Amino acid sequence: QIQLVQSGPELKKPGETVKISCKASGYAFTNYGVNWVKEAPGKELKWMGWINIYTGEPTYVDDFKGRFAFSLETSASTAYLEINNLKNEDTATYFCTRGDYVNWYFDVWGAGTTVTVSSAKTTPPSVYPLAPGSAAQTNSMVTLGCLVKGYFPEPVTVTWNSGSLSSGVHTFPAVLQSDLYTLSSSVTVPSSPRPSETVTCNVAHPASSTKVDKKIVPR
Amino acid sequence: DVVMTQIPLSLPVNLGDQASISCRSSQSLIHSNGNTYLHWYLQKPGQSPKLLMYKVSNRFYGVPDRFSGSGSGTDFTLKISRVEAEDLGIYFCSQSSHVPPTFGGGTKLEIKRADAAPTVSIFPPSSEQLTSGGASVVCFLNNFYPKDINVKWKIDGSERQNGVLNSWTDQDSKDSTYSMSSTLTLTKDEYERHNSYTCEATHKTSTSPIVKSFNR
Ligand SMILES: CC(=O)[C@H]1CC[C@H]2[C@@H]3CC[C@H]4C[C@@H](OC(=O)CCC(=O)O)CC[C@]4(C)[C@H]3CC[C@]12C
Repeated sequence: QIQLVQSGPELKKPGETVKISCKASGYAFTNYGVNWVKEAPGKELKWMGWINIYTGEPTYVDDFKGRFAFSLETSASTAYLEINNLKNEDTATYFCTRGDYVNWYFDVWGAGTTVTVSSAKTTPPSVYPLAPGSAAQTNSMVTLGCLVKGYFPEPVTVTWNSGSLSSGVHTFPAVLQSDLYTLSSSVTVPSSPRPSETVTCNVAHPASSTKVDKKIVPR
Repeated sequence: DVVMTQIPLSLPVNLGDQASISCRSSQSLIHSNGNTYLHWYLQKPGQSPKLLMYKVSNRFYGVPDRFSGSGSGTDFTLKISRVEAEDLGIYFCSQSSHVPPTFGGGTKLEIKRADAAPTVSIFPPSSEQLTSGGASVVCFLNNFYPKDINVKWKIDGSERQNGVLNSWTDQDSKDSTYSMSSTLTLTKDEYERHNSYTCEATHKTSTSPIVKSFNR
């Protein structure tokens, strides 16, 4: 197949440096530019600059002047983007694309490489249970939920009853509080199951090799 | 920078229909060379963008003739004849005529369903957290459509704006609805200063608010 193959996900503190690898194969490397694209949370897809295989030299869009450096090692077909002195604002996913000299489009995109910048150290989460505080059948249904709070880095995996409960499960996306992650999940079951029968959430944080099981006990 | 502004942000297409995305430029995309370089990408969930069509109206290799393009000078319009599940995801129009190629907007194709109101649940701080001095109140606004919902946290009646944290789930694969949690976290002392904590959900589908409370 013909593609640009990029490096793996980086986790860096501030003031570090990252060198993303964009290795081309299958196509004639010299006759296409390699373009770079920054994707930031919520922010737009922002064209960062370009690299000319022909002549070597590289063109930077103002925003990415100087700290971002476009390298290249042609024999080896790899292209490079390096960020030095990572500010916390560089957390994004970087794409390298094959730029075409005639129709000026970007047709072969790389899989992307995510830089996550943070001064947080690995931390286990705190799995709190959240049982009703006594509400009634809305219409014969109950909803419990766990609150996985305070972790780093992402991700955390949450299962109810070890995979048995899929439907009604709504694991909400991790959000941030002072460098650390806080995330929640909710499961909804018929009034008959709880408390006749046990519901539990299994919270695993591979980053710190911790699995926690908090059994939702009534209130 | 030619700023592309396209809307709507979310297009609740009804699978099978013709859908139209439109996009507009803050400049003419007409080059000295006498051509327009407006291109169209499609990015399916958690993935790389794909070239869909180039120079306003040319289908890139692969794009079935269900996709059609159009426009000139400054307004453009990508059009899908009869939508198909395979082609849902966000859509981006980038132009490569001026420097720089700006990407703007982002129109996501989502599914359309009967309006749903939210199964709003509310939960008080579990012993465990109180014992560590934290206090997290959790309101689960569940299983509803349309996607927008306005949440209010009244603590003793007086609204709170800070200490909040919302998180949504994009359209549920098998029931076309959305869900969101609102997590008002405050210190235990701020907490036991008062009784009464209530969640407020003002949504399309309802006459008056949806309120939920527990009295500490
Ligand atoms: C091979 C490759 O990488 C391709 C992919 C996208 C292409 C670039 C896209 C933007 C246009 C802008 C053009 O406009 C102008 O004539 C200048 C005036 C203006 O911008 O309005 C001049 C060349 C460039 C910069 C292109 C050069 C080659 C590129 C980089």
